[PDB]
Amino acid sequence: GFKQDIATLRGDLRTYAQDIFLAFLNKYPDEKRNFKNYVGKSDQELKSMAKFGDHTEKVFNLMMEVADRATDCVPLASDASTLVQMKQHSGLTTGNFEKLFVALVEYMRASGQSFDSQSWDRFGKNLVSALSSAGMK
Ligand code: HEM
Repeated sequence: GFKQDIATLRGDLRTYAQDIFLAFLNKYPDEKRNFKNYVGKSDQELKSMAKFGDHTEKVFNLMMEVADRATDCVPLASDASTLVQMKQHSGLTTGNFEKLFVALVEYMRASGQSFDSQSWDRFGKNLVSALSSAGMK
């Protein structure tokens, strides 16, 4: 289920983080507009770029923590407040996070593996709701 999925993802976090974040950027190419540097780069090149490797790992490191602290796929309000109040996320709306999670769920559906994709779908909507409540536009 959801908790085992966090363990599966953490077991190979660099590869899963890169694969899911590339799935997000390829599904929603307009999202690169938050990432000027990423324009005109294939996947294997993005994987070569420091701000990409670095961002992508910190994203999934912190998302796995938020997932781990959740009860029944409902994140802590504190984890939502902390994401909203990150200076780097100033330009972001809940729409950015929704799309990440849509891409994550699609990725899990398409994998060979017994991910609990419905739990991730709920986790994504519950995180979007929490972010709104904590003040994200
Ligand atoms: C659960 C989802 C996410 C988490 C946990 C997260 C976490 C973080 C963290 C920890 C940083 C700072 C990392 C560092 O300084 O090394 C950061 C920066 C940033 N995040 Fe996010 N992020 C998330 C989703 C997003 C999304 C969906 C976008 C855009 C669609 C985004 C755009 C950025 C940008 C532009 C920066 C700073 C510049 C850069 O990416 O290099 N983040 N994020």
